[PDB]
Amino acid sequence: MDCSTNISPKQGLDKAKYFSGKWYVTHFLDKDPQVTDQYCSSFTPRESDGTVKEALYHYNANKKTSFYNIGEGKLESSGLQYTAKYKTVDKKKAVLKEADEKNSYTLTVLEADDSSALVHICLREGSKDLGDLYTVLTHQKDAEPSAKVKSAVTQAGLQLSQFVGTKDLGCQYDDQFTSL
Ligand code: HEM
Repeated sequence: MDCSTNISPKQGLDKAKYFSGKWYVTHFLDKDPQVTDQYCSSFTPRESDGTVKEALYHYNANKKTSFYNIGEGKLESSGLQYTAKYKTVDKKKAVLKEADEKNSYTLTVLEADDSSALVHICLREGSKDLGDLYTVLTHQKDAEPSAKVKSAVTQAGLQLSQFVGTKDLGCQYDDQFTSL
């Protein structure tokens, strides 16, 4: 199960609303049913003159482990979308593994406002895709996305009822790592 070839970013999205503060994934939808583990994630994306760099955190709620990354790539000209290479870092942002250039993720922003966002992520490791991942984001963990962001979910052809809500997973975050 590959990522969809029909994802496009929303036009006219204010990149300012997206490359702001820290995001928490409040809801996620992974199209690949072969997965078991559920995750929490938070990240802090930043942009300058078309270059994006972001600090990323995952907590595996099933295995109770965590990992940290730094992603970097270039904004597409076309709309609010980038393919990043990523390194693996520790919680102090020291590099553990430099980027494997055969791996990337492409993040497409589908909606963004002052409180909330919807993005699609296609993670690729070499040959293999992880499959489509949609994440509803908010700045305040365990907050509800805005009506605008909820509408984007439906307009992406999805149903919010099918997303996993992270606020009930027993997530452990590292809010030190995502601040600034
Ligand atoms: C709750 C939301 C998320 C879920 C469920 C999820 C799920 C996963 C899973 C299952 C993996 C393991 C990949 C493997 O085993 O090789 C992974 C790794 C990864 N994810 Fe996510 N993810 C989430 C959020 C995000 C976000 C928001 C981003 C990008 C901004 C992202 C980027 C990555 C990257 C770069 C890896 C590391 C791949 C590697 O180690 O080579 N993820 N994620």
